[PDB]
Amino acid sequence: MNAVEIQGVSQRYGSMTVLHDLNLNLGEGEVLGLFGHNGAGKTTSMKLILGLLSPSEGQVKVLGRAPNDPQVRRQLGYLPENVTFYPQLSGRETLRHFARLKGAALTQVDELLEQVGLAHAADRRVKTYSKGMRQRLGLAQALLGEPRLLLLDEPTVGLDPIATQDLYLLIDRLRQRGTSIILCSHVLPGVEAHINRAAILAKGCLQAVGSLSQLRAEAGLPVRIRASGISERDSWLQRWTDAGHSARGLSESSIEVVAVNGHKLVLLRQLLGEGEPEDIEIHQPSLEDLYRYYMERAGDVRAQEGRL
Amino acid sequence: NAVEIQGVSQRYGSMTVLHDLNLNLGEGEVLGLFGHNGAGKTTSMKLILGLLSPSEGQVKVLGRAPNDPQVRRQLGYLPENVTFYPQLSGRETLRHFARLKGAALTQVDELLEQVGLAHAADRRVKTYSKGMRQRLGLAQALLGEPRLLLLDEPTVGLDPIATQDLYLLIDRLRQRGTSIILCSHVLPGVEAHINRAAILAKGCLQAVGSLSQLRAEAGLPVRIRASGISERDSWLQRWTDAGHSARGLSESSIEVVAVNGHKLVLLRQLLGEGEPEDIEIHQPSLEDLYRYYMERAGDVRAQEGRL
Amino acid sequence: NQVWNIARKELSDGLRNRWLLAISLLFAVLAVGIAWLGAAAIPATIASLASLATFLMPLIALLLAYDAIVGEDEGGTLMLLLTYPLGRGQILLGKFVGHGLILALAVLIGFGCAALAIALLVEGVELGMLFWAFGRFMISSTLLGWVFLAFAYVLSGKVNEKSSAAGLALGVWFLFVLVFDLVLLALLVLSEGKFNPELLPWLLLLNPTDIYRLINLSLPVPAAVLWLCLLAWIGVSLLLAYAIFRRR
Amino acid sequence: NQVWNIARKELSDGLRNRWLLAISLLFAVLAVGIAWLGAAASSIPATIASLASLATFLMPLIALLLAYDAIVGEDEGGTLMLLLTYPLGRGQILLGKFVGHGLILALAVLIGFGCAALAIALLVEGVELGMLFWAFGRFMISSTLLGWVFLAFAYVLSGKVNEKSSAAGLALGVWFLFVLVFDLVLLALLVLSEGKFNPELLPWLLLLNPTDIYRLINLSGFEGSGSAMGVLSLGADLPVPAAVLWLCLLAWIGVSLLLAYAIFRRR
Amino acid sequence: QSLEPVAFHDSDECHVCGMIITDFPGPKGQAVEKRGVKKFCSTAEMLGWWLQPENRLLDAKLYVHDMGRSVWEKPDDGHLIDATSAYYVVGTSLKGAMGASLASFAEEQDAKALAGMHGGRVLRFEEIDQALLQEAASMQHGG
Amino acid sequence: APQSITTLPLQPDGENRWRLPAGEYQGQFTIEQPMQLRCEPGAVIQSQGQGSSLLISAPDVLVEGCTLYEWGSDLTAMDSAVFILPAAERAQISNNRMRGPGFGVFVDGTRDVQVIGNEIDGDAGVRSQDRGNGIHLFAVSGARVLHNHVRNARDGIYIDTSNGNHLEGNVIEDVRYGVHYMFANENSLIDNVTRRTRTGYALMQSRKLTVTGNRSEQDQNYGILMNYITYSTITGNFVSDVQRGGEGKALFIYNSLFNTIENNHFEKSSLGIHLTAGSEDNRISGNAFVGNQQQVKYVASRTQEWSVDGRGNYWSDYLGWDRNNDGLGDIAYEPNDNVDRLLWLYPQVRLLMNSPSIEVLRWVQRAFPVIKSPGVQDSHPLMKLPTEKLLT
Ligand SMILES: [Cu+2]
Ligand SMILES: [Mg+2]
Ligand SMILES: [Zn+2]
Repeated sequence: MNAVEIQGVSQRYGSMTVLHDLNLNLGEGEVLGLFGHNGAGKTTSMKLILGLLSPSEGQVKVLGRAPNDPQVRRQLGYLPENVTFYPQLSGRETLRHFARLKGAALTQVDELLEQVGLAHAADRRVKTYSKGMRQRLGLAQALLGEPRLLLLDEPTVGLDPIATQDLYLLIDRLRQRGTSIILCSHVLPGVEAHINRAAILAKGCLQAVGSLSQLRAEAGLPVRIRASGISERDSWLQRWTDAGHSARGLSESSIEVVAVNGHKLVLLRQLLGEGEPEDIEIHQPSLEDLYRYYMERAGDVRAQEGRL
Repeated sequence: NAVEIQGVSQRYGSMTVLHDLNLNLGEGEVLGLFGHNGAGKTTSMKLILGLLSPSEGQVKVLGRAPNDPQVRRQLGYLPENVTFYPQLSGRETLRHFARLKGAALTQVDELLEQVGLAHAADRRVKTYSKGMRQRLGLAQALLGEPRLLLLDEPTVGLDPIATQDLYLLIDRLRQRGTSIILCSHVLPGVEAHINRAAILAKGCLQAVGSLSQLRAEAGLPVRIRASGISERDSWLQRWTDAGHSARGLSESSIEVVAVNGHKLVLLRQLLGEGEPEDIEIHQPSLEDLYRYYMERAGDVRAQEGRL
Repeated sequence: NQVWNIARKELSDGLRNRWLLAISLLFAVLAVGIAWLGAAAIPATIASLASLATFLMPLIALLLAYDAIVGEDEGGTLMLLLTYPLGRGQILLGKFVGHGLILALAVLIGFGCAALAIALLVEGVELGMLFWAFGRFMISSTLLGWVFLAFAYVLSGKVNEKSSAAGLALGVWFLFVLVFDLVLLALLVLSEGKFNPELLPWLLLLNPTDIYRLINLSLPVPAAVLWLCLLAWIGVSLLLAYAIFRRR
Repeated sequence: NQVWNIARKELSDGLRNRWLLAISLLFAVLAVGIAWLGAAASSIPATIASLASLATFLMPLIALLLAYDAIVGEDEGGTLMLLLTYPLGRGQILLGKFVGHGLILALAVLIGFGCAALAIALLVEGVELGMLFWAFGRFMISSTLLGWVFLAFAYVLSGKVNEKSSAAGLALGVWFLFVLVFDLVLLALLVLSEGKFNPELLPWLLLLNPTDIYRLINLSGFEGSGSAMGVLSLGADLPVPAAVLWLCLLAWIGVSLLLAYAIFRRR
Repeated sequence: QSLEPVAFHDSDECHVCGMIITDFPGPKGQAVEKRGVKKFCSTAEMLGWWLQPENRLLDAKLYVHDMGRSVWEKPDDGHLIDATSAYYVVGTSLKGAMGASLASFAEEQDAKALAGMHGGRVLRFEEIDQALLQEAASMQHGG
Repeated sequence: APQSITTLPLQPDGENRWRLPAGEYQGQFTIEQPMQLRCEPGAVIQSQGQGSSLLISAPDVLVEGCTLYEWGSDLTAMDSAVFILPAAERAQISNNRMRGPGFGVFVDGTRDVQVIGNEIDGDAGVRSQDRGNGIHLFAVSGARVLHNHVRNARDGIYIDTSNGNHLEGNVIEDVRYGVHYMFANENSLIDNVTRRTRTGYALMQSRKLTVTGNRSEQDQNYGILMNYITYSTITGNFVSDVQRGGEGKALFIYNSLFNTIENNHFEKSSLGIHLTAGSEDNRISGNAFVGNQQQVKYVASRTQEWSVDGRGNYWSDYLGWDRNNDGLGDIAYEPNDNVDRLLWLYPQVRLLMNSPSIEVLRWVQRAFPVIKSPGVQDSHPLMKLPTEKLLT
């Protein structure tokens, strides 16, 4: 069972094709992250999964149906970016307005205002809300009813650093129930800990898709294997050169080995089976470093030392 | 010494919204100010800029007074969100800020090529995105060779290639000798670039130092995340009975928290028994450190899904 | 029905609009101050009340609904609302019901306090004619307001920014209240045989402010066509607003 | 100087306002249209009291359209808090906006009354060019001063509010009160009392309205008919000379600018 | 329908003075408007009505009597010429109904006949103005 | 046609003075000798319905107290009730009751005739085109018609070319015209009362005459109609509530060049005063234009000052003040706008008359006086009622 089955779509406006041969398959409990920089492929694929647009050269199958059926949208939350609600209305009255449209019960309103932490700011106007306070309200309408698919377009802008960790903690409680969601951020560290598979895409096409273990293995990107607690410091330090690495032989009881990540990390037992590792530390390449590679994989030449 | 906040206890309305912080900032370091409930993220930001009067204590920016015009030509402030002047163009908005800060007019055409805005220059600011106004808001901050940057969330609404290039530009300005304050809220992501964090909460400045000093002053375990294991529930029934909190994330992918003395003997279990395809070992990050120091002072942990 | 669930929002949001409640108070004060100086100093005062409600009931309708579609697009909730189980017709028709009952209440506080100043300051007004001449007045003032409500949905769906919506809603208010009749007057003064005298009553049917006064002055046309021509101004312009809203 | 460097912005920001250029061309095509009707009827004291009535409706309107969002339009736009971290004071970012918006009103009425004089010297043959230059020289250096009053009024209602949508409500309230409500409350005070409320206090109430001091300056030499003044006809009962009427127009600037600075100093 | 001069009845009041038209001698003007015909007790009262600014723009045909083919005490309805192309004589001693006596003619020599027979001057329709009607009536019914 | 000597008059005094006893009579009668005949109250001299009932041909006749009934109706042969020949100079017709379908008192060519105190009920069924005149006067010099009561005649007191005569205190009810004037140079009429009449006062082509103190109660469509009157004097007239049946004009000035119109009272009509374009530059000062729905109708662009010697008229809708405590107002009063004369010049503007643009155009004239056409204004209008005695 798959929530979203984007099956060979090609979305165009006029003679230009703004989204070319997209082919996705979101699972039943996975957290997918669409990331887009230059083209509107991130933005248009948001509108394709919702009923906002129509596939010009393909089809999408949200929950096994058409994307615009009323049985689909009653079990689909969506939080758009920079939404500013009705400022003369109230916080509780906005959810009570939104619960009537999605057909949810009104007993879920007093829970979800408490569930996002808006109980102290309920029964006040939306114009006297902060930026992060409106994001708590915008998340709370996405959780109305029993949603099966969430589309969080930049969910944690302007939030508290505690509250953004609890928001993803609410997410990881949701996908254990079986609600596969879709994240769309522009801050890439921070969402790499809770994403299940990335969907980094260029201007038109989809560049790469898969989990973070698959993207670091496919895209050859440097890893940093720094390590303390050294056994004997000489023969173990020199033997990385003929293996095919350039290991920086630090003197102060630490060994830096750079690699190519085909000889992956610890490979089988070899980095650890000598008997005395003594508190190694791993600094793997982030989601952000993979994202700059796939921008270089299709056009988009690197800037200078400090430009942008 | 670039920024010397000493003994400041800012009160207004006899409320004492800031209380007894001593935040000395070096001449090449990059500080990070993070505040959650208390207004010390906002008030102490204003005290450095000189637009607030420090009650009961002194602020010495650049060795001089914080409201002197000779030091305001050596500051740069990127505010929170600035839709500047929607009828002016790109060049004429930055030339306007060039005349006010006393910078030369040779800088304004070479900053709009430095920041990626020359293709969108000589175009009206109402046709700018939020990413382009952040690009323009940076361009007035680097205007006239500032000795102290002061950024208020410079990466909001900004695409990730230009996000990385901003910190690469910050890392050029650190080597040139300009101290930078990165006041932000997107803490996973800024910790790879700051030099010293400054977590302040409920007015009182809780902890200040580098990340290695923050992990030293707080006994926190290392997180070991391993993907590609044989079965999910074959390992999760073992670390929980070993006293380590371990959840699942995918079909075959788990994370494990250590106690830093049981990291290695549990790492013996990974390689020689049921070999996976990947292992990640994480230090306690800035996100984990922020929730420790906040819970340590006044704040209480919420429930499992209550925020 | 979700045409009513989105109508309850626009009642609660429109009645807390501080800009509307200032004008609806000023409409009720000036309806008393005309009725005070029309009694102490009933068809003679219902014509001056018709000129008053031709000023302000287009102004009340355009103050409510100039930011109905484009004000929700700028707020970002319009893209959110289309992902709900809701057609584009039910958003527009539900806003028309919600904004419609606001100025259907603004004439009940407007003329409800004006007819109180007539029934208590004439002493011999023959009130059997009052409850039929004001019943025809309150109904025809809502239908005038519902035209400019439907005019406001046309200009909201066309523009892309909230600042240029008020620049067109002011332009619609200038054109349909006091520019269309000044260019009727202008043709007569410049020349007499250029324009037919008989033709001019028919040309009042191209202006809902002019059809509003003709059903408060009771003429080559009958009365019943003017009621069916004022309702035709609602039904074409709402259908025009629905055709614009389906092309965003 | 910093006051001129921030005036060069507002001189280049008000001239790109399309709502200004509509209602400043409307001031030019009406001041020609009034002066053309004053040329076809000849007369002379009616086209002076009507041109001064035209700048009563429009020069407060162009001034309040400019500067209602001068302070609070920068505060919610974020660019005011940035500007105080520049080498400036609060007195330079207010007087600079007054100089910058003041030269627009000095140019919006030099276009208006400039082309109105050219629709008289080229239209009515044999007009006195000494009397034309003196009357329209008095119109130019007094409609700026009426404009600079309502410019300084708009800085008061920009510093007081904290939302730009509420500043436009107050600017519409100031434009309605001083232009066509104070002329009607004073009329209704004279009608309902039949001129027997106070026979000596009531001419001094014209000085509490800068649009009426503006009309009293330009209607000094050309009284002419009596019915055209209306509520202005109490100006013969004011014992002050013409030079004090200039000084009461300048005092409406200086008190309502020092109030505009004292409000902005505790913003 | 403005082309038809309607006939006079005995119960026909003037438009201005309102009294009975056919109780008087002299020519009797009338004005067909094509929306409703209004009649006049004398031709000088019609020309006093015509020179008002409400009726300068009014598209209406003016019809007076032909006194060159009629007896002056009882003019027949009959031949009723257009009043713009007539030849009014003025200043005669004849006693009209309301204004000065303006005998209307169509042939200009019979207008010159009555001018020399009473001491008057022929004048056209466009030469008639309100400075002349008040001057001629003061010389007739004055002194 | 018998004579008055063919009756049985009992002489009270032997100076040709007779007294007719009570009892009815029959046929027409003729006075040929100067007989000062009086009558008992039962002297119903009822003719049969033909001929002039009481023809008078002798001078110095004191007809008193008779009661005439049902004379003829041939107005061409002048079937009157009291026919008075030109040779019957200085006749007095005192305190008589008349009921018949022709002329009540027809005089012609007479001098110093006195028609005093009579009650002349004209008709009920004739269409007010053949009822005959109430008191017809045809070129009389010296007449004195005083305090009569004419009801339901045709055109009331008709006067044709009669030079010097007074009309004092007579009540005229339910007629077509109240008082008709034709070429009556140097006339006078004081304190007359006209009720429910299709024109209260016809002033046609009569110069140099005095119209003073007259009252017009609820007349139809024309209060006082003046055609071609010069050097007249209209002082103290009370014209009230001229309803339609014209739209109702309390005073209609048509081609009247010079006359002083002072101290009048035009009350509750549709039009207070209609001033035509030909009638200009006459002294109109001191009147009271109260309660009229539209005060002045003046379709022109020529200015017309309505205040001689600095004193103007009282206007009910004058929204002005008076600071220096004199009787005069301080601001001038224009009774007409420019859009108030577009309605008269073009009747199709009546459809647009309730529009806000018309209400805008009324305000644009008060703000921009260049578009004000020169109208019918009066500098220094009155603040209080000058006709404080005329409301009684
Ligand atoms: Cu007559
Ligand atoms: Mg006075
Ligand atoms: Zn006539």
